[PDB]
Amino acid sequence: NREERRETIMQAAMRVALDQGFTGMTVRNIATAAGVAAGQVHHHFTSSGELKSQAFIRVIREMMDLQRLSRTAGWREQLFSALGSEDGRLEPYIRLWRQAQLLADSDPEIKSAYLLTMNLWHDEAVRIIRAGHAAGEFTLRDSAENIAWRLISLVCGLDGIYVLGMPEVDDAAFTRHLQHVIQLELFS
Amino acid sequence: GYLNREERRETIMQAAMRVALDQGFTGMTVRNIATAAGVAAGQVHHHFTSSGELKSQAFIRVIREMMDLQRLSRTAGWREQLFSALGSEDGRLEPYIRLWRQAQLLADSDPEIKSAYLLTMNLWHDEAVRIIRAGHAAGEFTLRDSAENIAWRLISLVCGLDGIYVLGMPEVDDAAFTRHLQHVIQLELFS
DNA sequence: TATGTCCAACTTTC
DNA sequence: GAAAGTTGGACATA
DNA sequence: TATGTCCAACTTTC
DNA sequence: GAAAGTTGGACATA
Repeated sequence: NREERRETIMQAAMRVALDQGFTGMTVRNIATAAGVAAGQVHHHFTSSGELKSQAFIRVIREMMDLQRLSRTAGWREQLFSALGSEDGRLEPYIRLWRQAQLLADSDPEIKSAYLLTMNLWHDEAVRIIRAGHAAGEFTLRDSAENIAWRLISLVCGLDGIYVLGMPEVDDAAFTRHLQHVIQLELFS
Repeated sequence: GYLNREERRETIMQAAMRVALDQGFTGMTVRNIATAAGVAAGQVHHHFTSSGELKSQAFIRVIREMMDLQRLSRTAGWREQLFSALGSEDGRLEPYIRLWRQAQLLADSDPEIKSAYLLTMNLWHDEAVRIIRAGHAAGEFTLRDSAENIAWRLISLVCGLDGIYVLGMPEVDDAAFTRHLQHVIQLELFS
């Protein structure tokens, strides 16, 4: 069945999302990027809110794909990558991710989508912690689920300060802080 | 009656503070603050460059007042003091916290508020550093890192958890928040 | 206010 | 019945 | 609307 | 009488 038209529109939304952010994700812009009439967008999606939400989730999934293709030499390093990869190709995705966090306060649809990405992120960290524990590399004094929420909280809070302009919390300090908490949570 | 410049400014600032806590930034209009202070609307710009300056400075004062409340909590130890400065469950602080959250978001579109929010983070950090240094000197805290690094990580944990908590995450409620904060304090200062 | 922007429903055309 | 075209007002903002 | 900005007249203090 | 402080509104603007 020719579901390619829906995927064509979706991929247009993904590209507009990464290039212009949520502000640029109008029916007209997406339709132009997809090369279709504006009527077809509603013909394949209930509303623009659904499209923006689904397209945002697709972008976050692509981000996680990009993070996973980086192979590391240990579960410690794979956890750091999953929580704070330095790969520059993730920057456009992280930018959209931050915008969704802000819009979540006023948009319930984006809030729902944003909440899902947190769970997808949490699940990823949980899988890595459980594997490293079974490998004998990680020592667990607490549940993987609890450890993962604290590490994600550490990253989000530290990133909230980083974006402000703190010279004391730059990319270098971010790395050292993340490595330090991994040491405390999983190597004690 | 008539007041000197410093006194008049404080009356306007005090009104701006109570409006912020009662109605948030949205309620902090020139006329609403001036009426709350009992002064002519023009008095605001006689004593502040702009409403943006007034909002930012008043916001800072509110956060300061919050930090005063927490600091006078009469704790029984440096651990309890640090927990209070990071995650006090005192219900009196909630109106201050809601304004704090509001400023974090507005900082994305308002440089004045962003600069003011930046200051509150430093003020918060300064207090955490002092408590950590005090507990270390008192023999209560064990430090494997500088108090400055420890403080930023504890503050980041709090800010990060609060963001998740605000989302409605059932696995991260008020009880979990406390447990997580108490647990990281153990890792950082008692390991 | 009122002005720019945007969209889900409606209308016409084929 | 489907695509193309039009509407009216919602929404945020000058 | 309603909200920010600014000022010429007015009132109090010196 | 001058200086300081205050007022209400005009005007433009988010």
